[PDB]
Amino acid sequence: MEEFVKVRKKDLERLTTEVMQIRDFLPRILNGELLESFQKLKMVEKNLERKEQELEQLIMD
Amino acid sequence: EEFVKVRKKDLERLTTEVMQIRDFLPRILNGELLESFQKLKMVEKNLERKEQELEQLI
Amino acid sequence: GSMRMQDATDTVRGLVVELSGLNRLIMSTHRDLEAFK
Amino acid sequence: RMQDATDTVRGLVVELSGLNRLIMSTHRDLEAFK
Repeated sequence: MEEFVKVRKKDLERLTTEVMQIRDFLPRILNGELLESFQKLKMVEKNLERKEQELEQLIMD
Repeated sequence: EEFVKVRKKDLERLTTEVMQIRDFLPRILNGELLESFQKLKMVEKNLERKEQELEQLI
Repeated sequence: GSMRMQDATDTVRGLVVELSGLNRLIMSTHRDLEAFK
Repeated sequence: RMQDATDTVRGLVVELSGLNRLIMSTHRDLEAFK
């Protein structure tokens, strides 16, 4: 048969607890909102660059 | 403090998965996520400011 | 002996499945950010 | 003799505990921003 190892019961229970906390909270950070924020930042940066270049090319004083 | 038994190969699989989280999770969860959110709010306000500035000039 | 240990293999197997899926989410998210940045 | 893997499991608990701290602190940072 396939070999067994032994583990103190309470230490396995701790491992279970820690695994389930990752289950609970990791998807509340890792989701589409991270990429969307980076994509949105790059878009506004280019629009700010194009709005600063319009002010730099303007003769107004 | 009693023991439970677990098939050795299954515990090896669990260790492998844990080590993969160790390896890659800090390469996403770091200060660059919050920095991206903060920079976005800063550049958005600068864009709207320079949008109104150009409007009052042309 | 007369006393035997409880078999917690199926609990461990469930944890493996859970973590495997969390690793799929980590890798896909990391690659998404990698592909854009 | 059945091998005792308790210390291996204890090491995994320390590792996952630290990863959970990172998850919670990152989540709270993003929560506070918005």
